[PDB]
Amino acid sequence: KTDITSTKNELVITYHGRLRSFSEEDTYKIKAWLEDKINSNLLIEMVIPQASDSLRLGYERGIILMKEIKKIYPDVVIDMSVNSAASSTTSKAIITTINK
Amino acid sequence: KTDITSTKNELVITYHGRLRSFSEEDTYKIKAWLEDKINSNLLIEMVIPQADISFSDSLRLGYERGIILMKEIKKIYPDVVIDMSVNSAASSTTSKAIITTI
Repeated sequence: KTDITSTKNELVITYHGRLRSFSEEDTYKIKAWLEDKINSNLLIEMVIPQASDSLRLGYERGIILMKEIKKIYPDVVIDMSVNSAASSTTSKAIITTINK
Repeated sequence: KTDITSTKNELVITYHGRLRSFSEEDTYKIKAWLEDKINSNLLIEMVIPQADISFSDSLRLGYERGIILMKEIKKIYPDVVIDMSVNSAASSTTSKAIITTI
């Protein structure tokens, strides 16, 4: 259900359902996207819908995602935020590269 | 040692330790800052420095502190609407809560 799509410099996770670990397929996608990213810092935006449960889910998904990225690049520089969207009804994570 | 500093426009809580809540005195400071805010919405940004190892714990601590802070604000100002945001950046040096109006 949760969907991962990416281009050269942007990876977008669109969450669906309950708090989940990443599937084996999602782990591969995130790993495949990071393979060429050794020299990139990462700007991560956790975006949740507008109105505590949703906020908590955004924190927990941010934790999972940090852990996932850190498995590949332990010394990765991350800046990560959590914010409500004006109106999306979607929870998502956007990763942008900043090349170093 | 949790510290509160403010101007008319902005109040910043700098947290010490792992305590989630405030002294009686810091509660009064917050209440005094809110007194001319009855005609305002509020924005809170929880700022969470990055722990090398135990970032899950630090991150959950900021979540919990924001629960308490919103609780304390609404004690004073029951109908206020709060926009909550979180930032955990590499450059973040202190655990703090920034409060602004609108």
